[PDB]
Amino acid sequence: XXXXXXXXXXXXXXXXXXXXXXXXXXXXXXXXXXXXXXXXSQNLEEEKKQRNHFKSIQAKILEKYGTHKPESPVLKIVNVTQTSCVLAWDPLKLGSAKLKSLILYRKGIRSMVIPNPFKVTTTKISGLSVDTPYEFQLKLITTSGTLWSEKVILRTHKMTDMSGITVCLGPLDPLKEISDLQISQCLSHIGARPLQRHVAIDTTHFVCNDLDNEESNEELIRAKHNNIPIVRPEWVRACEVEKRIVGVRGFYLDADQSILKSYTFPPVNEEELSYS
Amino acid sequence: XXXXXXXXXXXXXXXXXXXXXXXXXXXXXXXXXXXXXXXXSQNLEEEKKQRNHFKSIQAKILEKYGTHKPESPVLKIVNVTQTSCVLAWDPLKLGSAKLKSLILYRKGIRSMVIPNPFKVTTTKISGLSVDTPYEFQLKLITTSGTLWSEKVILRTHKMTDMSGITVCLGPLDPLKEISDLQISQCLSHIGARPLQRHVAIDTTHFVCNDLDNEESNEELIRAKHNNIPIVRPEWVRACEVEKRIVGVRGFYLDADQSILKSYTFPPVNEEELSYS
Amino acid sequence: GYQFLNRDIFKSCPRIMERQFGECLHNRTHLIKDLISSGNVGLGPIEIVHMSYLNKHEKEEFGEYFYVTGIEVSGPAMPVEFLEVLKSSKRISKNISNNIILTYCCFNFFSNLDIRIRYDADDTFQTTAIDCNKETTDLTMTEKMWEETFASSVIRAIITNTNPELKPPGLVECPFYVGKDTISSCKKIIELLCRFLPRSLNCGWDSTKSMQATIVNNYLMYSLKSFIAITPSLVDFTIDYLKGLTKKDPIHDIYYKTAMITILDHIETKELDMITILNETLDPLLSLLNDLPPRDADSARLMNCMSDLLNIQTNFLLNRGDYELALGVSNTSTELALDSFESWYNLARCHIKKEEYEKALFAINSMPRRFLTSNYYKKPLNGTREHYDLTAMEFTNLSGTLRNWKEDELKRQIFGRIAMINEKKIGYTKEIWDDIAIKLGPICGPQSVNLINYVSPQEVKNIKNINLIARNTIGKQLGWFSGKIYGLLMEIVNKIGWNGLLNIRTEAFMMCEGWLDDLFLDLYQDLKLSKISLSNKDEKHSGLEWELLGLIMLRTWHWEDAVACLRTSIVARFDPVSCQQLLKIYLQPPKNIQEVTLLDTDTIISLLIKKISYDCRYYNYCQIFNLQLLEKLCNELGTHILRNKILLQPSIGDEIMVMIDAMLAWIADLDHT
Amino acid sequence: GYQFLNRDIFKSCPRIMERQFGECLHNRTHLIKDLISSGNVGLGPIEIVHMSYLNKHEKEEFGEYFYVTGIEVSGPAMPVEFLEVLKSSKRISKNISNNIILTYCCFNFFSNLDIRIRYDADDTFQTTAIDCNKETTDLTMTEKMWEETFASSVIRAIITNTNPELKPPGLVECPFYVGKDTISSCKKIIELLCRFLPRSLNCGWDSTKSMQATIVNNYLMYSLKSFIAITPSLVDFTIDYLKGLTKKDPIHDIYYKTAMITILDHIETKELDMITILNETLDPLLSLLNDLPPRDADSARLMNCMSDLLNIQTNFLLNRGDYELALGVSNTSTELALDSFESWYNLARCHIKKEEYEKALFAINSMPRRFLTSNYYKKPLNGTREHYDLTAMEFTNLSGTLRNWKEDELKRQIFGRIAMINEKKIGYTKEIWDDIAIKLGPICGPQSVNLINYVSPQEVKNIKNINLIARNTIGKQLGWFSGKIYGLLMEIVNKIGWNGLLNIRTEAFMMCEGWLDDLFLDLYQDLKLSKISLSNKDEKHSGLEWELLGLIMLRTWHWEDAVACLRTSIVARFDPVSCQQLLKIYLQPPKNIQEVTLLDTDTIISLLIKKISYDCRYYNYCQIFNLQLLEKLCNELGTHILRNKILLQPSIGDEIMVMIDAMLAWIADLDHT
Repeated sequence: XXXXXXXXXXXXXXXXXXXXXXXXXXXXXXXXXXXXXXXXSQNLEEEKKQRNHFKSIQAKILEKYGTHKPESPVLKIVNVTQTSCVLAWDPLKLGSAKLKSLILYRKGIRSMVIPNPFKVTTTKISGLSVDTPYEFQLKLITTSGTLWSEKVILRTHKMTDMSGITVCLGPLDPLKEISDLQISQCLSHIGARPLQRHVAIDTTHFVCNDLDNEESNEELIRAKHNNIPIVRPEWVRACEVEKRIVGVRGFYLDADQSILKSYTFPPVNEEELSYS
Repeated sequence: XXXXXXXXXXXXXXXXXXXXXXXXXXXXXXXXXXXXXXXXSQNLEEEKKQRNHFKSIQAKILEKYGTHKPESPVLKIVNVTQTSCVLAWDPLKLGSAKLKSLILYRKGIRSMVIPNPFKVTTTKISGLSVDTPYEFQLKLITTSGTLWSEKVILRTHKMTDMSGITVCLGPLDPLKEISDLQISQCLSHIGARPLQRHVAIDTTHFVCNDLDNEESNEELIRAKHNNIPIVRPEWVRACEVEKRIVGVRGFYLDADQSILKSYTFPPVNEEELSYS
Repeated sequence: GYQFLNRDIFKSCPRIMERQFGECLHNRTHLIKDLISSGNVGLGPIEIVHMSYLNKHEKEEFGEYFYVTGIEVSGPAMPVEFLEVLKSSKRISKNISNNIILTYCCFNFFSNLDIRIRYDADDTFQTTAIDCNKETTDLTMTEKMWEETFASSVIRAIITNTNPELKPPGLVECPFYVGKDTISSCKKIIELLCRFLPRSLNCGWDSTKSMQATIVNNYLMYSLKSFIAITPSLVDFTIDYLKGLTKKDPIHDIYYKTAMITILDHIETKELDMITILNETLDPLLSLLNDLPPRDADSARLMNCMSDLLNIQTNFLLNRGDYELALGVSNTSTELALDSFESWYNLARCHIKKEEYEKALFAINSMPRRFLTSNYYKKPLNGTREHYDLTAMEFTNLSGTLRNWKEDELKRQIFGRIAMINEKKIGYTKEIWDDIAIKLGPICGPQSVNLINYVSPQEVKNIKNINLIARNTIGKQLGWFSGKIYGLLMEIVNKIGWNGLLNIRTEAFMMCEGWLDDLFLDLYQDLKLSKISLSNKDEKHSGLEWELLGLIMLRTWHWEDAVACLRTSIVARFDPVSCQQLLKIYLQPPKNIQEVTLLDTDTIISLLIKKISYDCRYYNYCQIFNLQLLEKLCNELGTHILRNKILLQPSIGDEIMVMIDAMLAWIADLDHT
Repeated sequence: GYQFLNRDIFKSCPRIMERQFGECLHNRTHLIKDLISSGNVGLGPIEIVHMSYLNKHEKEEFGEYFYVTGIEVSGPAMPVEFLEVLKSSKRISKNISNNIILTYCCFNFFSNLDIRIRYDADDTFQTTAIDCNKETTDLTMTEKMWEETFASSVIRAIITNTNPELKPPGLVECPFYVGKDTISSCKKIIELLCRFLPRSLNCGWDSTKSMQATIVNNYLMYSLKSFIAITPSLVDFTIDYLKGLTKKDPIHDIYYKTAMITILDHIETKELDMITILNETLDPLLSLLNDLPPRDADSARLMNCMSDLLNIQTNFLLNRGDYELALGVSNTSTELALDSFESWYNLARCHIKKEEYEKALFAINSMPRRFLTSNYYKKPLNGTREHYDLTAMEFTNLSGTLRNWKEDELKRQIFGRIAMINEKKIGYTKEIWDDIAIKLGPICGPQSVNLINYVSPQEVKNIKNINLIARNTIGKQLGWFSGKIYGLLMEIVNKIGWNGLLNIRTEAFMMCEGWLDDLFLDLYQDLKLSKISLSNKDEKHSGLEWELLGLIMLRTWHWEDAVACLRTSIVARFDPVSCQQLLKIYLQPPKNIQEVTLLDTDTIISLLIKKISYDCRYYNYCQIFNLQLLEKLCNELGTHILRNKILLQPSIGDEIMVMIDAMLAWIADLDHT
């Protein structure tokens, strides 16, 4: 209720003439004898409003620090060539989120949308330019929101830098007398990544001497599917001797063999062999 | 001001965090610890409103019993005939009022508007009907308002009732031998109002014998102006003898005189004369 | 001569025998000491004259004294003449010494000083102002102190004369209003009261009628109104003098305006003027109320005053049948004083007139809810007992002081310890003074509302109907507050009846104090008693029974029935109680009656003559009420006619005509102004 | 064996010589009587062992006693074994009688009974429960009383161990946490505390940290948290057991939930769980608050509890940089308790982080603002004075009781009236026990915050800079409340500087308590002292000076500077005060530092070894803080590596390895669960 009273002396009077007492010393000094004051002076709706705020905040806190929160994606550099790079991320973590969208960015979204961000943790970025800096970043669309972070910047290698060549080795013809050991030593000299026996996303070149038995060679079929150059071992040697990565067409398994005479492997070096 | 506080324990808190104390035992029991109450709890506009009412009432009282109040009109009966009546009122009293309108009513306003209610306190109501009851009332329009009261009801006289005949006496011809004393005694016998020497609003008949010197007789000229019948004394005698008011045309001063022989006055009666 | 009358009174005083020499003045001082220590002195004690005598044979000094009001005391002159007349007029034994000391005491309640005028054996006089709070303290008399004393004695004399309940037996009241020039005497008195208006709140008040003293409720304002009642030709003069005071002394305007307003109250000729002055008085007040935040003591004074004026308006509106306006002020008035009985009372009246009886009953529920000196007097009780408290020495001494008196005649005039001798016999009539007055004795004090306590015990026992006594006892007496309420209940009963009132009670429960329950039952029993008929039963009924029946009938508003019973009670003997009620109903007829004639002027003149005679016997030579009656009669019959009608009455001799001629002379003097 | 260690301790206790036989126990009873009559008993007095001996030659009985914490008292068994070991191990003169009475006293603060176990000369034992309020009253021991006593001794032992200010010199602290099965010992202790949670408000509280006892602030909840700190592998177990309690005893849910919440507080692994339990705990509370109109005493308990939990949330949000949410709860929390220091404090933090410094300063302004038993001990003060209060008979008697001790060696171990003999030498290292420990003596009590009062008076006088002493005195010591405030002021200074702070002060005047003015000036002087460099001046500075400089640097948050000075103070001699601050900064690194390395583990291991040695010398064989350190080191280096690094240190002999192996063994046992 809200009811207006008038004041004679600490005695207060209704317009009904019913007279309510109040304290002489505790009487509000904004008031003089024969004032009109309106008592009510209290509010029981405000409590409901306050209770509502308390819970909204509690609810927010709980969601925010109480639920399982999808973590931000971590972007790493797998390998870098002159025209290319391979990128991967640490596996996705979403506590309760459905994941909707995973997307790559370099100076904006022109970069694509990863088809299977779960099953497959990598992508190869193909067309590029020699000795030119780039930057890439990931963006995550999950039900619980979009998070992203940690963009990286990498400078593609120059012609003379061979560190990014990663060879997967296939069948060698015993008669041709070139050994895996020779190829590896050569790879070591040029500072290339160690020699794979298996074809991955990051394989640059498949080295091979022996076609026969080629069919049913899973690595060769993968190499073809990945569109990786299939080259004779002498290609690696030539890279080492010309101190830069060189053309591969001259070393295709059907290429004219006159050029191979000029890139024969030296005999295995035991010091290097013994050392490692 | 009006400001909402919250309550922990008799200590109250602002949303500003400033903490106001209140009385432990004098705290409103509609309130529990951690309520929200809104203090203000007083009103300084209501006082202005109250002051306004106090004065309106005081002003009304003063006008009503403090000023000079025009009194209600008092309506009296001057005289009543068979076909007519004369009405007057006690003089008008208006304390401060301009007077606008004074009006007569009998069963409504058909009755006229008195031209000079101030200068003249009477009116004659002319056309009427024998032995028929009427009622009249006054209405007053003054600036300060309209008041009226005290309507009256009167029954016009029948033919046989002569009480309403009021004669004004004019010149008598000494030769004709009819005296004022004889006329008065006769008037007394029939119960008519005593004999006037002057013409007023209420005069019914002007009695006369002597035309000569008639011009410059103010009473005769007034009688004519008022359209009062001018009759020989024998008319009164005939009224007495035929025990009812009779026709006046036979007694006009130019009428055939044969009828006068039949209405001669008896000689003055001393008993009645001596008695009064 | 006006001196003639005064001379006769001064020689006609009673004598009270002091028990122990000195007791009389020692007790006076004690009583004053108490009054002062307690909160309200009020009017203080009535004036006293004390006589000191020496019995020669014994070595013993003895005293005598009496009470008196109405001696002027504008200074020592008048009291001294009085003492001189007393001493010169003595008739004493050889055994009584001619050395005699006389003291006159008049209490000044403005300064709280007792002024004592002492006339020595050597015929010299000294005045002392005694402060009774500090025993030893005596001061000297300033002019201001004399004026205060003059004013004290005049206020006290008016208030006392007009309330019989305050009068002790044998009190001598002088006609303070008489003088050389009548008009100048009255003016002197009026101006004295008006100049003292600012100090009115120091004058005491009757707390029966009001919670606190207010500008409107206090003895000064009451005495001024009572005096003006008998001097209506002086109203215009008075209003002017106050108009003049307010100009010389504007800081006191509230007091002077209030006096204008209360003086013109209930004078139909003056209503336009009253309404106008109220208007000018009230409006400023609402402002001045809201312009103090202190709530300083002046705030309650003003709010009370504001509410008291509003009450006056409310009453006026109600009497004129305008209930809407009445209710308007009536609201405002009840807010400003919640402590005001009058405010709730009018608020109830408003509701009753608007026929809303529950609100009325609510209002009623809401409302807010002395001297011992009579050892000396014994009532004769209609000759059924002896009244003599004197010892033989006391009587010997008394007789010595009154040589001119035959000893057996003297003994018959003694009532207890007081000698009710009246020597000059002013006011005498045979039927009153030699019969009824001797029986009964003076009728005054709290018992004076009926004759129950004055009459034969046997006569009371003889009353058939117990309720008849029970509803009239001094205990169950109503009193101003409950009387006013009983009245409102009567108003209600008249419309809906007692059964109706009772339903209203329980409707109100839905939306009741015990004191109210008690009134309902009283009202019920009074209504029942009202129905009773004491005639036609071949049953003999005493005067007392007729008188009690009549009082009940007045109470229940059966006016004609009441007049009839009251007159019947006067048939066998004079009844001062019934008589006074009859005169009162003539003077102030009930409002509800339609200008009806309850009593014819011949009957009134007869009663008035006997009453004046009764009053004079016991020393009331002032008689303000009886003058009011004479004034009304002169208005109706004319003064000369009235005088002849008095002369035509068989009881009238010369002694009573002295008194009547004086009163008539005074009234006549007032008509030229 | 774990029995091995206990055996050595029981034989290694000090001896205090009673002044007057009986005084020791009479004073105990008196002190208890007082505590009870005054409002708060709190924890009551520490446990005492009293020995009664008879000197045969004289007829005189004399006493000896010492203080001890950490004996179990789940019933008489453990205290009795202890008394048995004491008596069996005696070496006494022919002049000392073989009749000996031993008493063990443990105070139960749930029932306010002192439990006294008396081992008679006839080798029989009796237990009495003394109510010290009613002198004569002795009761009999119910199981419930034993459990209360067990709980009292465990709470008291944790609280005491973790606050040096409460420890008397020579107090013997036993490793209550050791037992046959390590995991079962710890569980026993945890379940004991948890079952007693409903009675937590009877457990006392530290009023430095809180106005009233609250469910969150009381000794029981503190001791539980302190214990869990050293037994992190038992957290999951504990949360479950409470989950189980809340099912058996739902009426106490608030207590059990609060314990879950405070146990998981500040464990990063467990934050999701904490947040979740808070959520389930708080929402019901707003309802239950508005559903009582009584304001019954339970209303303050609940509002306080509600505010304490909200504080926990606020703190969490702030630490995670979410200031908007923090401010939301922070508002709600300050309303529910206006008496809450913590509520205003967090409210100030919120403002500071939002950079609104006036509001912060307002909040700070709004905030709300023992035992004497050391007569027996005298500090050696670095060998600059003699400490001997014994009389010759006292010493004769003491020697008789300790026959195995060479008298001159004995005299050297006496400090005032207490013999600081440690016989089995557990914890011994040469550099500590034979040098620095002898000088200085035990460092405990209110003086223990720095070495000012332990060192040579000359060394103090030698300090160039008076402010350096003045800002570090025991009087001008900060204390929990003002320390917290000083911290907020530092936060502000870091942003806007002292000049900035000072402007904020006067902006706030526009819109200040004296205690606050005093802090501003203190802060100012500390900042100044901070700038000082004691090196490179070719000026020689004492260890005391380096240590005081370092304490000031910590206070002003110059962390690296502080570590540097503190280490420098340890160069010439061991400094238990500086050492502890170093270990503390390793254990709990400042939040502002960006995961910076202040100290390398080799330095820590060195300091930790010396500290354990110092602690052991004066009987602290409990060392909860040092276990926390060992636990952190085991986490970083692995247990085996850590052990080798300890073995590699030149001071390490067999006596100290007994102690270290025990602590390592216990920690290891906890890793399988």
